[PDB]
Amino acid sequence: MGASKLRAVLEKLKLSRDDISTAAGMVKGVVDHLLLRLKCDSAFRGVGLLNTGSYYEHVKISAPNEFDVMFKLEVPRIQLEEYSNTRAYYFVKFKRNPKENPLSQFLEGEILSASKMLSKFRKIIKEEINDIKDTDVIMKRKRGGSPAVTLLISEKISVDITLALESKSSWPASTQEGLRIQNWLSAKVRKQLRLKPFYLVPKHAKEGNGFQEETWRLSFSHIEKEILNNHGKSKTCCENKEEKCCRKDCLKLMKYLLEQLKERFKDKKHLDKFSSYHVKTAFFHVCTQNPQDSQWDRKDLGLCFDNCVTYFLQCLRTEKLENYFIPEFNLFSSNLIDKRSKEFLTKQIEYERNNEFPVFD
Ligand SMILES: c1ccc(-c2ncccn2)nc1
Ligand SMILES: [Zn+2]
Repeated sequence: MGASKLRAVLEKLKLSRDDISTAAGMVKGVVDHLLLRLKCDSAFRGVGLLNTGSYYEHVKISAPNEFDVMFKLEVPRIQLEEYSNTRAYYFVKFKRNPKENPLSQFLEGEILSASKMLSKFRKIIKEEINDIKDTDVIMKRKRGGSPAVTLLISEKISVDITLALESKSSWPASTQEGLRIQNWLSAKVRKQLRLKPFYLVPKHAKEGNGFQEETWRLSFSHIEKEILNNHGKSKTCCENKEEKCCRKDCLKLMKYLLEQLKERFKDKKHLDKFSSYHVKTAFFHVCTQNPQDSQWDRKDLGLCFDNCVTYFLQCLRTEKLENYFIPEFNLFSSNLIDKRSKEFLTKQIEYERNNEFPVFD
């Protein structure tokens, strides 16, 4: 494509940081008061803020009125029960025998109910947003699954609040062959990263005709954040002029491509199933394929970008996009996304690439 064109796109994209940060401030305030009022309840005592997502990864673009926050909650001594070889969805039981468990009320049998937890969560949040008349914050009717609550700050800002269980235990076995960063960020880093906790968000699993509503999906957004904000083989990568790479620029460009394409065909349902996480996952795989900083030279911004696109396209055609942490978990399976959508997105991206990306202007 050429470096300078994409770079112009990146300038135009860079112009929104001030506004996005300004809204992020208000979000921060509201969420702060919320968490302050949430820790009162015995069930959500050890609840806290989890600073992950596009904003904290410094890759959020062109959506200042939309934010996603995650609330983490420490669940000690838990036992995970894998659902139907899905490798990613789990039942949360408790290995702890005493009734000292603060989540006993949400225990539907030996298994911890996600429905009860989410219900109490939404209830407490509703009461606490009703309690405050200082700021103009209102909840929203239930729609999505993983985004538990949806808030509206003033009558402009929109915040998606997600709840996540935190486990300081060692990661599930399905993550064993994942996080292939050995040749990129070193085995040492992979080793110390796996010593960090893992998270679980309430997400129902698709069987085909019905959905299991009492399951939890693995989450490693903190690991994604760490990797993105420390992305080079060199520790001083992007800390001086001679060591400037174009990884994050490529990620931004991909995210922007998908956003613009989703916007152009928004009156249909073809691209509704695709999200930024797909793009990010593909990006991480490309990073694994090209572990050297010299393969991400600034002047090569064009080629690199194409690389990403190319790989993404491949994932579309072969209907295979492995989760970066859970290899046997396929984000692009026919169960999750139908062939027609993938072929449509392939068609569009290929057109764009064949005509110097007119969607970038
Ligand atoms: C954080 C954000 C999104 C996701 C996800 N999005 C779509 C399909 C599967 N996972 N996972 C983690
Ligand atoms: Zn770098």
